[PDB]
Amino acid sequence: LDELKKEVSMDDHKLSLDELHNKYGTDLTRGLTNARAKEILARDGPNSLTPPPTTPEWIKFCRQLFGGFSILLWIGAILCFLAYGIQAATEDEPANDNLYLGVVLSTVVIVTGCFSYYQEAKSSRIMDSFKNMVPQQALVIRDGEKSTINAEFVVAGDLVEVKGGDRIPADLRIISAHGCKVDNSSLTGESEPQTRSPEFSSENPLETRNIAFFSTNCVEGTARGVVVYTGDRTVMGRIATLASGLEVGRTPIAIEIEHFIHIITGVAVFLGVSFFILSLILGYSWLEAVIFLIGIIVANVPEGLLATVTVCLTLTAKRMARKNCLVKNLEAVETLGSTSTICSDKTGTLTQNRMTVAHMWFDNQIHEADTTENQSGAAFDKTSATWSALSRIAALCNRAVFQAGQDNVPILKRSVAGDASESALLKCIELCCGSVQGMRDRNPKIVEIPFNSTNKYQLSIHENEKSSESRYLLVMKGAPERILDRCSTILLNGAEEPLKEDMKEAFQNAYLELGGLGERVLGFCHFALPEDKYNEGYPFDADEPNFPTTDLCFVGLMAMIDPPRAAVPDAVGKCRSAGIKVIMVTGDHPITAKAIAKGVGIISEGNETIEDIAARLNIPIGQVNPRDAKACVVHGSDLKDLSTEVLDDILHYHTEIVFARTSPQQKLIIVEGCQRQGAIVAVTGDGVNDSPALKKADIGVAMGISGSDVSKQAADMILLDDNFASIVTGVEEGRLIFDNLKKSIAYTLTSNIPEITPFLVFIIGNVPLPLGTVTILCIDLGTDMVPAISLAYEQAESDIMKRQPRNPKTDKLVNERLISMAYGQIGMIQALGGFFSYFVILAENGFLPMDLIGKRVRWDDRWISDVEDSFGQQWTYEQRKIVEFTCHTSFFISIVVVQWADLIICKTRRNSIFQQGMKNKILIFGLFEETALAAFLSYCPGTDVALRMYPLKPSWWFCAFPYSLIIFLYDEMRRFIIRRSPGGWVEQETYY
Amino acid sequence: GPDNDERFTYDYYRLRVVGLIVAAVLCVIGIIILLAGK
Amino acid sequence: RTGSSWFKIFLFYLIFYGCLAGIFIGTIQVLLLTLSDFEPKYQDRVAPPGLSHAPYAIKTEISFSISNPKSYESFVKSMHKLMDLYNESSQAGNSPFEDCSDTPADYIKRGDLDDSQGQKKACRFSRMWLKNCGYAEGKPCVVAKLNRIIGFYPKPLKNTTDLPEQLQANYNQYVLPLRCAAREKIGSIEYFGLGGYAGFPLQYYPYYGKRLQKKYLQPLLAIQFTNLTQNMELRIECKVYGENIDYSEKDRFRGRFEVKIEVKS
Ligand SMILES: C[C@@H]1O[C@@H](O[C@H]2C[C@@H](O)[C@]3(CO)[C@H]4[C@H](O)C[C@]5(C)[C@@H](C6=CC(=O)OC6)CC[C@]5(O)[C@@H]4CC[C@]3(O)C2)[C@H](O)[C@H](O)[C@H]1O
Ligand SMILES: CC(C)CCC[C@@H](C)[C@H]1CC[C@H]2[C@@H]3CC=C4C[C@@H](O)CC[C@]4(C)[C@H]3CC[C@]12C
Ligand SMILES: [K+]
Ligand SMILES: [K+]
Ligand SMILES: [K+]
Ligand SMILES: [Mg+2]
Repeated sequence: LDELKKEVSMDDHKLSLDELHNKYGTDLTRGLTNARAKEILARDGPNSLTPPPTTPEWIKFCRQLFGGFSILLWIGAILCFLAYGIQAATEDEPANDNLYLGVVLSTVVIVTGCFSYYQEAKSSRIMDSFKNMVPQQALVIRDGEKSTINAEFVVAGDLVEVKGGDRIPADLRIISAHGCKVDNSSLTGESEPQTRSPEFSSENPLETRNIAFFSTNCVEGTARGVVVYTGDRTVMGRIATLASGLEVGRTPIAIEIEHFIHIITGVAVFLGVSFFILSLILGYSWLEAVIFLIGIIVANVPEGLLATVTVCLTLTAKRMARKNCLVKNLEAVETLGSTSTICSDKTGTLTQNRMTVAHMWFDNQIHEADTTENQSGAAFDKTSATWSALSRIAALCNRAVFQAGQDNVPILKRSVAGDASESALLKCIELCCGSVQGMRDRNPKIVEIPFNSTNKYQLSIHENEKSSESRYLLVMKGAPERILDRCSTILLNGAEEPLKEDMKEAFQNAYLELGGLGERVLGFCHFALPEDKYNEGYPFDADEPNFPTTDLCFVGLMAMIDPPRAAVPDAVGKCRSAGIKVIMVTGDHPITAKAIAKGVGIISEGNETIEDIAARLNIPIGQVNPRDAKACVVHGSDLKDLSTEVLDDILHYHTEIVFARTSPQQKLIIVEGCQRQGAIVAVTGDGVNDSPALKKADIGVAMGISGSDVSKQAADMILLDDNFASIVTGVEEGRLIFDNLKKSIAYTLTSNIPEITPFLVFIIGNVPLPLGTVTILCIDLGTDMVPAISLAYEQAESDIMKRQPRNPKTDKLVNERLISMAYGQIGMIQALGGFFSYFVILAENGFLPMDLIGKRVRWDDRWISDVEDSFGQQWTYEQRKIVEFTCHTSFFISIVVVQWADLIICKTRRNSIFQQGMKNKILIFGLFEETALAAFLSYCPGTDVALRMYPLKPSWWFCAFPYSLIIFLYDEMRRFIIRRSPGGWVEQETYY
Repeated sequence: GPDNDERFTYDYYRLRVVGLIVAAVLCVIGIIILLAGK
Repeated sequence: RTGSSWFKIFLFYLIFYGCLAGIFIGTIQVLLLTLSDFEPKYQDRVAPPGLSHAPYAIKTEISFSISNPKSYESFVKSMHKLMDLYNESSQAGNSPFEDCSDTPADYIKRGDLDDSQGQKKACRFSRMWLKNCGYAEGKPCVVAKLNRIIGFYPKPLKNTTDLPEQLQANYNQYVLPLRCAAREKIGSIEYFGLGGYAGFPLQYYPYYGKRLQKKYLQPLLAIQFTNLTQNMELRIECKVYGENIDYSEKDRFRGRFEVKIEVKS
């Protein structure tokens, strides 16, 4: 299916033009016939990309409607209708009791559906972004005359004409071209224009000059070519299909949740049935022992937990938006924190995508310019008289211009008209010498020889600003070897000087070093023309050297590179300390790749590739032991020949990896290779060639500004400001919230216990029901909510960037250590706190605890309206019931009181509340508002019928207090243990 | 004496009053703390 | 799931859940200390008394066949379960019982709610005072009683304005009046009480509570419905009156019954 597309393309640039027409039943000069064009259309189909098998709107919502607790809640609703059915038939009990009870349960899911239909949304417009890149019309030749047609109507065989400005309508074989340059960033991620000529130039179809690709745009010139491939069959058409049609898959956080639902179900059904067999041994039929099993659902199923995890996810995402970091998926909030390996594209991701001047060589000295955006580095030189002579050539022997109307925007960001290298020089001088226009005015250009292909140099002649001269200056630049082949003298610190073979080598040194930095190098020289041979109105000839072009004063060297973004090197450093592996994956050339690798720290000082060793040692590479090399740099052309197992080993065996000159399918393979190992991988990229990789990563991050629309569609996150340092932040957030989610699970689950125990002891002890269905929902969908949510604003209990990535297989979000803590221990102290308030209310109304055993049958007997208490008094049905519901109400309140404690202790997993403090204002807000809700439900008139919640005497409020404080102490005690003895016991039994 | 009828009364009305008042205050206070910065 | 460490778990809970039961009990036993043996801390939940009766009403109903003896063996059970309590064989010696005014008299204070004196003495009540009431196999007999409340002096309304049973042999001072009603007048009410009246005698109050008065006996009021209607569901509401007596729209037993009698045969 998609495996064929992972293989690289196979072609026919090697064929002659004639052979090609031969193969496509086409004429080179006339083109196809209108008849044969139409025929060949219905044959192959449209010049159009075929959209992917989308997943409908209905099924997107309905798959969430069984999101674990969902289904289980239907079982309740449906079985609470087993109540309203047997009731409203045989024993018509007129009420909304079990009807409205059953109802809530189900519609708890429907409205909740929008929270997991918020967690698992998908912005999948890859193919539509690709489709945008096919022009609406094409210029073909049919029957020897040219006409524009719907680009879909283009077929293999016919003659297409493209010119500067337009888009390559299909894959073409260049048969004719005039000064044609093209933009192949869609394939390489590199934007510098590439020539198209009819002569084949490399055995590699993606490298040869006689093939022009769909999804690229003719940048200048004119060309004609024969359509070799249409629609889905084009190089990038295949990339679209590959990128569009990949299987997204489950995120870590999603898998952590699914795994938690299993543990949850696992105990819901162990106890659920365990209190069918125990109820049976006590004298209950398959009408009573069955109703209890299904009974013990709610109590075990956290109805509020979905909503919490979601608002938590959502609330975290909102913060990251506030840091210029857009998240398209809720699940993507976490993945950055579970990430073991990052596969980063180079150009426009790690780097600025902007040929910047990096180094200069003059005064027999290497200099280094500041290459950063906001120019955070320092000043290199201004004193030298040489510097200015150089500066002068850089500004004058230069034809680039800043596009109209940008004084607002900073230099290095403003768009320039001109080739990369000339823009670099322009931006350099404008920056550290004021207006270049200023110079070009003070020194009018009179004639120039524009950079030839053959000359390999560009010169100009200028009227000198200097009034005391106003004579003629010659300025030239080009290939550093060629500029030296035309020099006699050297402007050293102001004064010329013979070009002694001594300097002819200090230059040759500089040239080879800068060249090794992976930087592009230019030579610079000038000549103060002899006024004698050149009058004030002397004529010059740019056609035939009417003037000297030999024996000139060499002034300096300038070297430029597409430099790293400012915070990238550091961002890389931070990830590596977080124990994250950073792999460069670039379509760019290896020299350049490797140089940046070193520059941003992907390759660290001292590390070596086999080739480095062999060169140092002056031995063959066959004789170097591969394991001595920790770094590698793999060309795509080599990667192509390797089996997946061979990639796996390269992956296993190296710490500092650079895959260069990789195709889009190759970036995908690497990722797949990485995942095959088990890792969670973040792809960071910005081009249409990163699409398959971004779309395969566990999390794809795209660049906001420079990012192509395709990268943006394929990603899960957008860095809106192109700030790579955001990546570090993202991982830190994903780590923080993973933790703080545990805390919220712990907090929520704990109150499960005090909600379950009452119904059990109700059956086991034959006592009146201490807490009711309605009461529990007020805890779960009411009072525990803001507390639970508020745990997401918890901080780190340590430097979490300092720790390794979690092992996703071993380090679960919900482990046994959390269940034993929420259930076995804390929730247990919570149940007693509740049961106490129970015994208090009854005992104070005349029912001492001893007499409570065995009573429920009299108590719930509706026909007895004279139940005798412990003191001898007699109680009607409603009377005693009002007392019980008051118990329901104070039990409810007991939980809140002890959820106070659980909140403060779930605030930390290791630290003392005395170390972490109480700066979380959202949490504190939780306590107040939670208590305010409970007081409301208690004291608000009407809530004694709408919810069977009764008013509590002030004394009732303090029953649980000793139990709330014991929780605080118990846990504060226990973590004090944890810290003291890191190694063993309390930690391995109870540490989350 | 035979007129002990307070022994079967409780001012639930005033309780319900003071309960709601307190609830409203706690409610407000919570805001004041949350909105310490927004 | 561990090994050679479970002993570190079992032993843990043994004396942790131990410590916790120990504390939980610890707090019940303190609470228990701060309550009277004789009187509950709150009584505003029994606040006005409810009225309850002997015929165990299935669902506030007593439908039964006259042409069948065991068509009502049930109700008779609860009747005798209740009546067996008012035996004169039981009430023996001047202790702990007292012969009281054969005619409704006033309250009887017996000191304080202390054990400074032994068991506070209790008035007698002959079930013979319930003349006429197997019971009524037709046109049944129903026994009423007032739910016991410690220190509750039921106060009959004083004759000042209009009153339903308008001043009819009104014992204003010493009887808590019970009237039964349903328009729809198809019954025949009769009331077997103490001294003959249709109320409760104030000479049984205040109730002193079980711990200070076990074997105390509260009054009764037999109500016979020798009506002239048959084979239909009849809805009659017996109700008590007084200053200290109030009724509720939810507690349909708060100082009153609601019986669905049907002598179907
Ligand atoms: C012994 C039994 O007691 C009485 O009923 C009891 C069982 C059952 O009927 C219900 C209502 O259906 C149960 C229901 O089943 C299970 C619950 C949902 C359960 C939960 C578990 C959970 O996970 O969340 C909540 C706790 C209480 C619960 O909310 C209700 C509470 C009212 C009750 O009425 C109580 C009747 O008198 C009956 O006739 C007699 O058989
Ligand atoms: C109503 C009464 C009987 C409830 C008491 C339930 C007790 C016995 C249950 C409920 C929760 C349970 C604990 C919670 C989870 C764990 C962690 C697990 O890895 C081993 C068992 C252990 C440590 C459990 C032991 C038994 C336990 C303490
Ligand atoms: K629950
Ligand atoms: K993805
Ligand atoms: K819960
Ligand atoms: Mg890029």
